[PDB]
Amino acid sequence: GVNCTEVPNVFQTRAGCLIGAEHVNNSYECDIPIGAGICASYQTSQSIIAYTMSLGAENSVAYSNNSI
Amino acid sequence: AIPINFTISVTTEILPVSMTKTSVDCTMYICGDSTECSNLLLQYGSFCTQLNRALTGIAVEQDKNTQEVFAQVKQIYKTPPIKDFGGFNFSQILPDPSKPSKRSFIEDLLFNKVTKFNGLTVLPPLLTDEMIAQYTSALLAGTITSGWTFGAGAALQIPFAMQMAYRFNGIGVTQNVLYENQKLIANQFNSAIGKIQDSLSSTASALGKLQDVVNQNAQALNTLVKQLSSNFGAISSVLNDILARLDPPEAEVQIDRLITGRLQSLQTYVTQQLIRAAEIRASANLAATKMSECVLGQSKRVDFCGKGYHLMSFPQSAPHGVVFLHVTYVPAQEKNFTTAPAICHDGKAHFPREGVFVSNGTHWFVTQRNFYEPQIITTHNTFVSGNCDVVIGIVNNTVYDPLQPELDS
Amino acid sequence: TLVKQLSSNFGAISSVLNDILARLDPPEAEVQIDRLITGRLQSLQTYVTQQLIRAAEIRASANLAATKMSECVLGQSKRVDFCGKGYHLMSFPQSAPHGVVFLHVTYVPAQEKNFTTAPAICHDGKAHFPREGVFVSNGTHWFVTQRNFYEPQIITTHNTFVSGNCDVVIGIVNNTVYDPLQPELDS
Amino acid sequence: PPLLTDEMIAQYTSALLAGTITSGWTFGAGAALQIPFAMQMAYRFNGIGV
Amino acid sequence: YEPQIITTHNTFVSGNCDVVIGIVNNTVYDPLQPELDS
Ligand SMILES: *[C@@H]1O[C@H](CO)[C@@H](O[C@@H]2O[C@H](CO)[C@@H](O)[C@H](O)[C@H]2NC(C)=O)[C@H](O)[C@H]1NC(C)=O
Ligand SMILES: *[C@@H]1O[C@H](CO)[C@@H](O[C@@H]2O[C@H](CO)[C@@H](O)[C@H](O)[C@H]2NC(C)=O)[C@H](O)[C@H]1NC(C)=O
Ligand SMILES: *[C@@H]1O[C@H](CO)[C@@H](O[C@@H]2O[C@H](CO)[C@@H](O)[C@H](O)[C@H]2NC(C)=O)[C@H](O)[C@H]1NC(C)=O
Ligand SMILES: *[C@@H]1O[C@H](CO)[C@@H](O[C@@H]2O[C@H](CO)[C@@H](O)[C@H](O)[C@H]2NC(C)=O)[C@H](O)[C@H]1NC(C)=O
Ligand SMILES: *[C@@H]1O[C@H](CO)[C@@H](O[C@@H]2O[C@H](CO)[C@@H](O)[C@H](O)[C@H]2NC(C)=O)[C@H](O)[C@H]1NC(C)=O
Ligand SMILES: *[C@@H]1O[C@H](CO)[C@@H](O[C@@H]2O[C@H](CO)[C@@H](O)[C@H](O)[C@H]2NC(C)=O)[C@H](O)[C@H]1NC(C)=O
Ligand SMILES: *[C@@H]1O[C@H](CO)[C@@H](O[C@@H]2O[C@H](CO)[C@@H](O)[C@H](O)[C@H]2NC(C)=O)[C@H](O)[C@H]1NC(C)=O
Ligand SMILES: *[C@@H]1O[C@H](CO)[C@@H](O[C@@H]2O[C@H](CO)[C@@H](O)[C@H](O)[C@H]2NC(C)=O)[C@H](O)[C@H]1NC(C)=O
Ligand SMILES: *[C@@H]1O[C@H](CO)[C@@H](O[C@@H]2O[C@H](CO)[C@@H](O)[C@H](O)[C@H]2NC(C)=O)[C@H](O)[C@H]1NC(C)=O
Ligand SMILES: *[C@@H]1O[C@H](CO)[C@@H](O)[C@H](O)[C@H]1NC(C)=O
Ligand SMILES: *[C@@H]1O[C@H](CO)[C@@H](O)[C@H](O)[C@H]1NC(C)=O
Ligand SMILES: *[C@@H]1O[C@H](CO)[C@@H](O)[C@H](O)[C@H]1NC(C)=O
Ligand SMILES: *[C@@H]1O[C@H](CO)[C@@H](O)[C@H](O)[C@H]1NC(C)=O
Repeated sequence: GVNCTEVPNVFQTRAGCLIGAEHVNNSYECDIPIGAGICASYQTSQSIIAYTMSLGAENSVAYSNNSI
Repeated sequence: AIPINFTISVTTEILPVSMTKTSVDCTMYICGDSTECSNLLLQYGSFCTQLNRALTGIAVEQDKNTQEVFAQVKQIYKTPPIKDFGGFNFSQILPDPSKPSKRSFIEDLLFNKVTKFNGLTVLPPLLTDEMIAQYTSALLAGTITSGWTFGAGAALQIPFAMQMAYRFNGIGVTQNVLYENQKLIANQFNSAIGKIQDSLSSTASALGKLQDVVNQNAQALNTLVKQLSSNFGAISSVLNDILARLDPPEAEVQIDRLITGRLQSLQTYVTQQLIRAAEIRASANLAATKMSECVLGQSKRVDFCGKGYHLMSFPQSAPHGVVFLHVTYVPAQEKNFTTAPAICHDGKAHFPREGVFVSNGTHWFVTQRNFYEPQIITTHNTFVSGNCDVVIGIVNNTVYDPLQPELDS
Repeated sequence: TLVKQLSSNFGAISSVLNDILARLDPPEAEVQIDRLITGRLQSLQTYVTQQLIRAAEIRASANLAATKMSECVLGQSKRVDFCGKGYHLMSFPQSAPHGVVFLHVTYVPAQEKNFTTAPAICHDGKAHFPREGVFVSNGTHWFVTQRNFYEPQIITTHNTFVSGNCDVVIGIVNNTVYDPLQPELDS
Repeated sequence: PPLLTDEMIAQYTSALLAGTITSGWTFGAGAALQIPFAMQMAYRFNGIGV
Repeated sequence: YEPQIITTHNTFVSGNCDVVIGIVNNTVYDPLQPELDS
């Protein structure tokens, strides 16, 4: 939880600052473990994108006291 | 002996699942930016490289544990916003959005009950305890809405009352008993969950089992750090003074015993820290098994999953561990009866098919096993084989025929 | 790694014992070879201990494999999600170098069509319950079916039982129940 | 010296045996509910498909 | 081993005869019929 302004692109994590990834705003069932929720991948012009992980698809099931 | 009456009972259960992922480095612990020491160590064997190896191995092992135990789902189900679950009222264990993170009340209690210079860092876990809570909320909504069908695949909704009827049917208590006693069982469930609440909030620290992992690890780290203060036979403990006092050709000597002592301390530390995790992951595998067998289904294996006959289980998180709630069926008020193996009628014995033959003193009756529900003796629930002589011990009675009087119409 | 440790001095004069033999035979040979022996002895010991721990690991996995063999193979398990994923039908073993490879054959239902259910069907004041499986409706004709595969049948006394009142139970429906004995009694 | 004393362990094994002789499995879920042995063995046999 | 006669109280009815593999005839007994004497 320390500041990478002390280092001799740029991001910040609860584990440190990784230098190079374009930080994005969508979430994928993600490959590489970085830390505390941030996790990277090589995708698309193309580069490394480090981004918030997402635990999975959302399927809220319909429920009713007389269905089956 | 047979029971008249029964209680639903709710038990808590605790489990360690992982521990904080420390990582302590070679060159800093031993001597920390004293290139004289570094040049003295570089020609020792490849010890501390492979120490670092082992320790980072433990560290990745922890998140392997957490993902095996919690990611036993594949999606994110969430509960429908009309809480018409037929009397049963889980509102204490489902989430509440206006709690700051998506914890829940019992989760938040569990959280509020339980509480640098030397190259030794603490990595952060790879799942955020928020995400852990989101999994457990998914598991709750799953095993509640969809029945237990989602053990196999695509969840298949089914109303809760039907589901608990099926749960009963899986321990040999025919369906009706639930429907006839729904309100009572619901009130029992509710008061039990509330007792769990008020207990845990006013309990002793009886989450102690999670306490021990953390206390052990932290005291070991205290020993490792403190060890730096011992002279180990040299001129002085502080390496920045040994370097800055003696000449080099003299220095090598006094640094030698210091290096060997600190190395041996570091090796003892890592050797114990290996066994710590080598038993934690045994507990973690046990937790994974309990999660899947209990939550995503039902366990006919007596007393694997909280005692009494078993009905349902709900999971909850905890800091570096998991906490199950077990919902079981137990008989309380029993009563006397007198029985016999078989009923000789008209020169043929009869045996019952599911339940026992039971008397109140004058007549005889057939009942299911675990909850008294008397019935008459009919050809339907019994079956015959041979005379009534061989079967050792027997009592006479009359078997009524459900066909003759209707036939005699 | 163990073998590589023979190429290190551990703070002596060399990384071979023969050279120190050549150079200096009297006591200083002791005060040097001391270090070779100490270091090499550690290296051996610290190989043995972590080998011992790894052995513990493999024994744990071996005992899991034993239980899995003698539950999934020689029988049919009902521990859920033990032998695979989904309801369990069968398994076959195969043998890979230093390990075993299980093929689990499981049965999983995929297509899902929904209907409407009900706990019981009151009649003449008495309430029938199913013997197994739920009641179900395509809208008008209540059919009773096993919980795990849609094949409907006509509701009958022979696949139900009785509880002679329909008021304490919550959420009943009404419908005629068929009776096979009456038409065969019409003769 | 060990905490439980082998005489005490003998008492537990005697008890845990008397229970299973007299009341079947039931005393693992609650209070013992008596059945006569022969009938209990018959119900075990029913439990394994015979 | 415990032979019994084949009746309605130990067999159920599913569908047609000509789709299952290796079926056989034999006479199912219907113990209602002997009592169906009236
Ligand atoms: C389910 O149980 C909860 C547990 O408290 C009940 O919550 C109360 O709801 C009333 C609303 O009538 C509030 O005024 C109270 O503050 C709530 N808490 C308590 C301790 O009373 C809830 O009513 C129950 N039923 C439902 C449908 O949620
Ligand atoms: C079976 O047990 C339950 C609880 O264990 C009993 O429920 C309560 O019984 C008392 C005793 O008369 C009543 O005053 C309460 O009103 C009951 N609870 C509720 C929610 O109604 C139940 O009465 C017992 N029944 C028998 C036949 O023993
Ligand atoms: C035991 O069960 C029998 C069966 O119900 C009870 O006998 C009933 O007694 C009442 C009057 O006491 C009669 O009106 C009923 O017709 C009887 N039933 C039958 C089927 O004949 C009996 O009361 C119960 N208790 C005892 C101590 O025998
Ligand atoms: C249990 O044992 C008793 C023995 O007292 C049996 O009582 C029967 O009647 C008298 C008892 O004074 C004896 O002479 C009989 O030989 C006993 N019969 C048998 C078969 O033992 C009682 O019947 C026994 N219980 C059962 C179910 O057989
Ligand atoms: C099964 O579930 C689906 C999902 O809720 C229901 O689908 C809708 O039902 C309404 C009412 O008939 C239709 O008007 C919609 O067109 C359906 N949606 C789709 C996407 O087809 C369906 O009704 C449920 N089954 C029953 C019998 O109600
Ligand atoms: C199952 O849930 C539905 C959803 O509301 C309940 O529907 C109501 O049922 C009552 C009586 O059957 C009607 O008077 C209401 O008009 C229904 N609601 C609406 C919005 O039309 C239904 O009652 C629930 N089942 C049971 C057994 O209570
Ligand atoms: C289901 O069918 C039965 C068969 O006629 C009927 O039951 C009536 O239910 C009402 C509801 O209170 C009673 O007032 C009547 O006395 C019952 N019998 C008759 C002959 O009407 C009714 O058509 C249906 N019941 C319900 C609850 O829908
Ligand atoms: C069971 O196996 C036997 C052995 O192969 C089968 O016997 C053959 O049956 C066909 C019927 O189409 C005949 O044409 C052959 O001549 C039979 N074999 C011999 C050697 O005679 C038998 O068919 C199998 N069971 C069933 C139901 O087909
Ligand atoms: C089982 O019995 C049926 C009827 O009893 C047999 O059906 C025969 O089918 C043939 C067609 O090849 C007809 O010519 C006959 O008239 C039918 N009846 C009889 C009594 O033969 C059927 O063949 C029998 N199955 C076997 C394997 O023998
Ligand atoms: C370090 O980072 C935190 C989080 O962004 C920030 O609040 C703090 O001001 C930073 N410190 C410095 C010295 O910039
Ligand atoms: C961050 O999210 C916002 C949401 O509107 C989006 O517009 C923006 O492009 C995202 N940032 C990047 C770098 O994509
Ligand atoms: C039981 O009933 C049969 C039927 O007639 C009778 O012969 C026999 O004596 C009865 N048993 C006793 C002990 O009376
Ligand atoms: C329900 O199924 C029966 C088949 O037995 C059919 O004849 C009837 O039309 C069906 N009803 C609806 C509403 O689909």
